[PDB]
Amino acid sequence: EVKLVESGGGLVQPGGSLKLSCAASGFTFSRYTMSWVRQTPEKRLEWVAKIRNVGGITYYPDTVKGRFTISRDNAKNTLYLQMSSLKSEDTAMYYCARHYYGSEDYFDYWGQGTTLTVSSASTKGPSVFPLAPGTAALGCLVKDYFPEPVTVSWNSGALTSGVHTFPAVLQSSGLYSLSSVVTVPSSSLGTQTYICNVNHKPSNTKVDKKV
Amino acid sequence: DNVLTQSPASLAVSLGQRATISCKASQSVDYDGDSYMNWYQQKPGQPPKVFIYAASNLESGIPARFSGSGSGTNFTLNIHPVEEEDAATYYCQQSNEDPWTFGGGTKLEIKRTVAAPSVFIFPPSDEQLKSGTASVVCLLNNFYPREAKVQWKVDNALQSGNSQESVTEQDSKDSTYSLSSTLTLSKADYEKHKVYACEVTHQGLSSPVTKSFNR
Ligand SMILES: *[C@@H]1O[C@H](CO)[C@@H](O)[C@H](O)[C@H]1NC(C)=O
Repeated sequence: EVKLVESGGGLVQPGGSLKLSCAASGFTFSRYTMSWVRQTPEKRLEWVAKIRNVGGITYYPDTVKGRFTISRDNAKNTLYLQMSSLKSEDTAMYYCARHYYGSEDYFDYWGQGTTLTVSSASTKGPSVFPLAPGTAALGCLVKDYFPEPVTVSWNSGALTSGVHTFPAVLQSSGLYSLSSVVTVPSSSLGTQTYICNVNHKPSNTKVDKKV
Repeated sequence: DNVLTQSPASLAVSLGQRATISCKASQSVDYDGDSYMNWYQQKPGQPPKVFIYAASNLESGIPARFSGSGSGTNFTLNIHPVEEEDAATYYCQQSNEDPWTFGGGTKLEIKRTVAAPSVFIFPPSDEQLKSGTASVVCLLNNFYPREAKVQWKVDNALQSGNSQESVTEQDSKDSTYSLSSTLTLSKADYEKHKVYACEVTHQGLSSPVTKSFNR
């Protein structure tokens, strides 16, 4: 099974630098042409960089040429994107993508992405509050964090049925907030324990909140 | 750059009917008898996934209801008959010339029968009130269509300017949406009042539904 795993994203000041990594497994990495593709907050997809399986030949769009460097370490099965003189418009989810062998004319595998935020705003961890409860509803309010993203699970990933984690909303303050909710049998309220697990990696925040 | 323009930007199609999405390129993507336009599907929280490559070829593992056509500057993705799991955003992408470019995406909504929301209201927690802020939450669960009116009332007075809404992406199984509306008050303001009510108007509701609590 082919797998690509991006890492290294984070919050960077405008004008700063950051290097992303993509760990490749399940195929002969050296035989493949590889690209980075990013997706802006507006959901626009932008090809960012390409490195061929031959000659270390690299290609870039004019928007990043001179600031971004793609490279590869075939012995360690790793792809890299070094970014410098970063701009607000570079804020995006960054994906590692493999080109179909031979004709190389489409992306046949992608990683799950790593998030880059270019901003002068400070990191802020979330506050997690309970939404306390036929069917009953309950949940967790994840409020006032920056930057995106946050992850929310229930009972460590055992409880997924009936779970809705809402897209974050940007408040006028510049901080994000979201809720995660779950519906359960109102009879199970007495016996069953419900814990929301919140992760905000940019602030090193891991919280479990019992509802 | 070869700028790609998709139309429409969003599309709603009944179950079992045909979805047609177009992509126009600013210059031709033909080379030596093939046309280098790809189509990708993207679902929330996932990377895009290729469905069609070089205008008309299905990727291995793709259902037969998907097909691609066109050449030069004009391409079409067809889905027929659409299924619930086809709710997604679809992107075209040209590979004829560097830089590779993507269209802006078309979101496909799958139409279903009207489904009324189940409505829930949540008071602010004691913990948060300590911070001097009160967030009151109203949940509208598993409804269709997306259009809904959520009004906050406080001691029966209509609120404006102090709430925000968030809506889930369409469910891949049953084609519904859920929605949250959060009302944000100061502690002082919150404690000035007794009755907090969320009133919901929706096509599936025989009349507006109010959920409320007393502080
Ligand atoms: C592009 O294709 C669609 C149908 O495939 C059609 O409606 C439209 O007229 C075409 N545009 C041109 C310029 O041929």
